[PDB]
Amino acid sequence: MKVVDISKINELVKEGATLMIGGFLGVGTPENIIDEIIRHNISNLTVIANDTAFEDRGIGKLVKNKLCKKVIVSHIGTNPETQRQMIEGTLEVELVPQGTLAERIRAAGVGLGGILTPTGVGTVVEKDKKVIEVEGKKYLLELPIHADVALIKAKKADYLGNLVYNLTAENFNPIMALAAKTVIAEVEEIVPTGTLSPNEIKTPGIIVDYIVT
Amino acid sequence: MKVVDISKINELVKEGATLMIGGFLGVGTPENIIDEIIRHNISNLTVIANDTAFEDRGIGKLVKNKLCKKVIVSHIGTNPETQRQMIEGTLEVELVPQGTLAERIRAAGVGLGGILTPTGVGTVVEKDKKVIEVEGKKYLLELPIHADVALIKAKKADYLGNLVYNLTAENFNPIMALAAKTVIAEVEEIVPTGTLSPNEIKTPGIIVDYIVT
Amino acid sequence: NPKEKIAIRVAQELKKGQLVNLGIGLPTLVANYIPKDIHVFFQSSNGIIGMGPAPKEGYENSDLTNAGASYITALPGAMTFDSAFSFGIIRGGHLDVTVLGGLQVDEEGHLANWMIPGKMIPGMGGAMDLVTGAKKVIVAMTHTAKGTPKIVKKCTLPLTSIRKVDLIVTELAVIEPTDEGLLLKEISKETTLDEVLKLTEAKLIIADDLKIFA
Amino acid sequence: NPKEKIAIRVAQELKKGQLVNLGIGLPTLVANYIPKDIHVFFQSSNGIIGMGPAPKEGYENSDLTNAGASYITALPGAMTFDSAFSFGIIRGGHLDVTVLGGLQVDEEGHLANWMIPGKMIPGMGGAMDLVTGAKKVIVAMTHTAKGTPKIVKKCTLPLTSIRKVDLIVTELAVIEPTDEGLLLKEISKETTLDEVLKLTEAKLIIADDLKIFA
Ligand SMILES: [Cl-]
Ligand SMILES: [Cl-]
Ligand SMILES: [Mg+2]
Repeated sequence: MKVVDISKINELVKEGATLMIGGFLGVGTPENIIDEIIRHNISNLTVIANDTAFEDRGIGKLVKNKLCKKVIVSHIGTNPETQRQMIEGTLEVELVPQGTLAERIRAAGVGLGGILTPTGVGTVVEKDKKVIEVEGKKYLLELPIHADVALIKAKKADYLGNLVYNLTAENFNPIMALAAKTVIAEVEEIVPTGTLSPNEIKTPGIIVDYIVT
Repeated sequence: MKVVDISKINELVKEGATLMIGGFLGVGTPENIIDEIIRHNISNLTVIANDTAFEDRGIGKLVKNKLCKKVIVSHIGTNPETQRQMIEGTLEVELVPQGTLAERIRAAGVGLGGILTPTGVGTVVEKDKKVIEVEGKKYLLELPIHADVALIKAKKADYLGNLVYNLTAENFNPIMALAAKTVIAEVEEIVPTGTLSPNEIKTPGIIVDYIVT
Repeated sequence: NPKEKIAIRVAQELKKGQLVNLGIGLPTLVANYIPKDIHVFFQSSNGIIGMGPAPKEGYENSDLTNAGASYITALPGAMTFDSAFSFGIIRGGHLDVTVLGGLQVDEEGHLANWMIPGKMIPGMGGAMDLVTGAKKVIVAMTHTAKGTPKIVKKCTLPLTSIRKVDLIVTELAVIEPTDEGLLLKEISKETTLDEVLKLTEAKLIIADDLKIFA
Repeated sequence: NPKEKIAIRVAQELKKGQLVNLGIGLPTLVANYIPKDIHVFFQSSNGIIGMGPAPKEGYENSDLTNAGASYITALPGAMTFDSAFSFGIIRGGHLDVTVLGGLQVDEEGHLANWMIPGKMIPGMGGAMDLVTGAKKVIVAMTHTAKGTPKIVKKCTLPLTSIRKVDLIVTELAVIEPTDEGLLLKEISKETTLDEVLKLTEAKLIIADDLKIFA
């Protein structure tokens, strides 16, 4: 019963939801889940992702339809319309160094209060961050990022919802799957249990609540 | 080349070395590498591991032969000789919660100044730790553990040194592989490049320095 | 038999599809008593979701053990992982239920279960992470230590965690720590309420609902 | 040609067996000029070790790209991984060399290369992590922004990190930031020392043995 129709997105993605969405410039993004969110104009989203992809693709489609109040991302240069909405003041943009975002999301998923990283030290990224020195090197305290729903993409799921990824479509998806309260995984193929080995699986079915097509 | 004779251990592991050694109660431990260290009485070692296994096995053999000055581990209860040496003062033992230890080692391996965790709060392990509050929850600041040499076990390596693990022999190995300055990986089989898929490999060859049998 | 009364009663607390970790010892007997219409997934902290019963002779695999290094099987759909991932499941609030043994629980719901000064020095292992992180902690425990109450006003033994355990289960009682102290919800058919209170040093609130089962 | 002069010069800095990351844009041309006798491994931060050239037509894979979403190949022995692993490689000091583009370098070796206030806001991406973490950072950069010096006393554009880059390479000079200022180590064929000093607002220490190359 993890597999559901895409229609069920509207019961799961609330208005104003804070969402984690996988994908590197639209590689390893749940485009179908995205399209449904647009079909039903679920808006005022706080979207946590690596980027806003392109105006024509993935998360960038959410931005073109102005369904985002805020994006927490590391990169927006490929999407000129994310740039315009940031500037016109309709879209808060919290820039996060890609590796800090990976570990902040991870910290939420694995139950850490935060991580200390040297990245960003001495840059605008130090603003309003606790600074901690450990044996004389300074680090920014970086804090866990939570979300209501993780909208991830994967190559295959077995009947129990175990997931494997493909090449550079992995990026942020397995990490988001552990951090959000509810995890919806868009996948390309459903395969029998025993097709994905214990040594190959990267996301266990137990943490995947819903699956689509 | 990465692959060397097991004899070369006495060249790479020094007296007084700080070593991370993989394995859970001797499952996924480099039993040959340990045997070499015993053959040549390389001693005064600081060993970082999940446990000291049993008197007859794995790290427990290092303790039987009194080759450790210190162990940093989460469990020592299965090995009465580690307990005997601790009491008698010959063996310093620093107990660490198993999940804290995974993340402390990981932090060294991935370049973090430290991690904050709720484990240990309000127990003896809060002693001599900085405490940090984040949204009203208390955490311990826990700190990177580095080592001179990681002694890990894996199932297979390809010609380039990529490693895969097997089942619950994985435990601490892939993590220690990223934390130590030099990495020696005991493997059971060496296989052609292209035998281990990009989607399956868990430790890339680039971080593995030497490999034995 | 007192251990079976406990394991059978804990087994009833588990619901379909949960991820469950059983501490070594008394809690491992819980697996013997799952209702058979209830299917769960076992996590072992050494790095497996999907643990199964010990293998028939000859089907052992040297790389596949429980957290005490004893040979297990893996069931269809199991995942194996490193120790950092293992404790992201445990500390990250993805383990629905952990069933651990006990030395003492006090009325703040605090568990002490990993060390006795002057005797047992085994280390904590994953116990501190399990107690701190499991969605639900169930303590499975003889009611007394050779007659001494184990449910006490305040733990005198070293705490595993300051997290409030969600359920104590003994051969005599089912007790639920709450904001207002320890709440006695059930008592064994083979005992009486006077006996339970006499063997609990801690202050017990007795429920209006009071049930008899285990 | 001025970008070709730079790519060729950076390529000679690469040693056998190194893990190398190339920023998008100018640094990626470095891949075109590796000595045939030097074999290195490329990391793309979206999650691959073992990146290779773009595929022939028909050999594209939608799930295999560089950090610009442009199709690549993977070579035998490649590994792909999640973005936390990717930046554990980078931030944890297992990336031997990163070659990045530059807007300004200053005389402390500080690089600014991710934002121009008011003109472009693409975000930092992984630049801050790469510069903070790579064993060796090489900046590959046209010498002047339409005449304006890019090697300056103190960066006026926002810093990518306070780490001291290990090498600057322009069409005109090779400069190694050091404890006591910027050291000009080589001068272009087709330029003169007088020309470099004029086009460098920053203070340059000049090396006893100054060479000709890029
Ligand atoms: Cl069997
Ligand atoms: Cl090809
Ligand atoms: Mg969930």
